[PDB]
Amino acid sequence: QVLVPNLNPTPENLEVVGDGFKITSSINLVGEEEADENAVNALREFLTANNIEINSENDPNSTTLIIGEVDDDIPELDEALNGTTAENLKEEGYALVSNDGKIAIEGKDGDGTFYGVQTFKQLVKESNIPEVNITDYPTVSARGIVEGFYGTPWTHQDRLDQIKFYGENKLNTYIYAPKDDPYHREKWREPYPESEMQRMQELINASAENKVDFVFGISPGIDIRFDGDAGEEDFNHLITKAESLYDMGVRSFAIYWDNIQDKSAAKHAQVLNRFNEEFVKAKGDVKPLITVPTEYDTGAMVSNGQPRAYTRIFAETVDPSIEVMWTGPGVVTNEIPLSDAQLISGIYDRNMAVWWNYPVTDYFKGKLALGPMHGLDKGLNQYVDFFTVNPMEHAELSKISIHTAADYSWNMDNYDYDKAWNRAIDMLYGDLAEDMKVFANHSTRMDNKTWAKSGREDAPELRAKMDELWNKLSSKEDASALIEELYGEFARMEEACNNLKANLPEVALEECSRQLDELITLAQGDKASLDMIVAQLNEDTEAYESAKEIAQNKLNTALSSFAVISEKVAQSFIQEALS
Amino acid sequence: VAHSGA
Ligand SMILES: *[C@@H]1O[C@H](CO)[C@@H](O)[C@H](O)[C@H]1NC(C)=O
Repeated sequence: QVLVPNLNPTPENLEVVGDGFKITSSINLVGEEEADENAVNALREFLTANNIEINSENDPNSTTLIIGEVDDDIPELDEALNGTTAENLKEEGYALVSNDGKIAIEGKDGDGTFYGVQTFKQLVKESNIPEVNITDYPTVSARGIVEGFYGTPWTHQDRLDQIKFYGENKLNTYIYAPKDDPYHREKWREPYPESEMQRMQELINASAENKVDFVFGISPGIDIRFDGDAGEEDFNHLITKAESLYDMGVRSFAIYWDNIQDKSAAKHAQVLNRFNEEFVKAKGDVKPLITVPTEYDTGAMVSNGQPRAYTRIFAETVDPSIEVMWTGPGVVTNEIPLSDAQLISGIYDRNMAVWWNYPVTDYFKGKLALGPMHGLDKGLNQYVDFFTVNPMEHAELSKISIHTAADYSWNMDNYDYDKAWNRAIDMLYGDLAEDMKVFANHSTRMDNKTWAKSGREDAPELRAKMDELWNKLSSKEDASALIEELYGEFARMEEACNNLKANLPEVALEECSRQLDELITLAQGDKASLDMIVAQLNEDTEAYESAKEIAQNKLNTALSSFAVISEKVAQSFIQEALS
Repeated sequence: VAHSGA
């Protein structure tokens, strides 16, 4: 009897209909001449990797896999689905059935067939597969990542790895817009050199391979001219640039106005509409144009319930078919409650797109953002149909947060941030998952102390125990059971971090090594802090002064190190104990 | 230059 393994995203409808079976060492593959070319390739790679040959001639003693779209006429597929259908599902949806030695995948479309294979890939462990009936489809139609942060852009290998990762987690969107790419912004008029164009072609190809919509962004708002011959020429620079990417296979475009001095709302929107008509519509196979206005968070967009000048004019002018993005109530913010999306969706008379600034850390680079999607309302799909996160300049560790973004945007109403966070680490880290949880748990909250605040609080259960300890002490209750419990946690933090330093692969380790060192330091300082509490209780001056110096030494190291972690928990505990 | 906002 075989269990349903960790899946991501959570499929909408899944039932276990049997004990499971082992897939034979050779399979009958059926329907692959007509089935989506990218789905079949994904399936082929997986089979090759897990040592499963494909039969050349049908063999009834071996597992049979049937794959295809609704719109392929393949009856042997409908037979194996057994009354289950993908016909009535939304675009990108699929049906999957494994029972009695047969696996059937039917996509609503090709995107759907590819995603069906991704779920198949997740269900198989050591050749064993549960027997299940699945119908599955996304809540949000556009799901993915906007590479739009400041600082060192992702590398070519970073992006290729990310794209394979998106496909595997059913994220279908990747927006290329790095602030510090000179040709994206600072020098938006200039053509990419030939070798950079070759790297582009590679990313486009890989995107198509993984069903990801590569969105080419451009940010001309610094110095674009709007009127007369200059406006013509500048407009034609957008066309030329977008054309050269179209000609390599790009079918999505974004034009961004964020973080600029010029606030000509009407002219911004006019550029959009013109590009929408002379480019997006003319081409006819190009997806809806994406944008961000110069006012892009509720605070900057709205004043006493009514839109500000720029926003009101921009909403009035911008074409209805154009996707408009906003960051929520602030630039980096705790929540997007339903009522915020309702307000903004109302001003724009449309479904909105989110540019969610988590896990991005360009505003506070000492900390890793390693928590789940948090504070985003689970009914958000009522006003939002396009969801993307802005990641860190650290591609590898961004995967933890993105994993949870895949789940939240695919199956929104079922989303449980703690379960999704745990699953992300479990799926990504393997043997090291438990220890990574211990570390990452202290690194989920982003707070620059002023305008930027978001994410699940740092290790809340520990903070609760710490708070509880100060209560037991100031009301002189017997604290000794909690003190042993707490020595264990501090020991554990140190044990786990030492294990990660020793065993994490380079690709993860070179992103978090300074923060590991930081949490070990703080754990050691928490330990001395308890020694301080215990020695004060035991009226032992020798032990108290010795522990105190050690506690201050650890805090001094953390205060002056670039790495920042557990500010309000592991760090604060030491500060609290020195009073 | 290095990040958004203030
Ligand atoms: C402003 O905020 C984030 C965080 O600094 C930054 O990465 C991004 O490029 C800016 N734009 C938007 C639309 O949030």
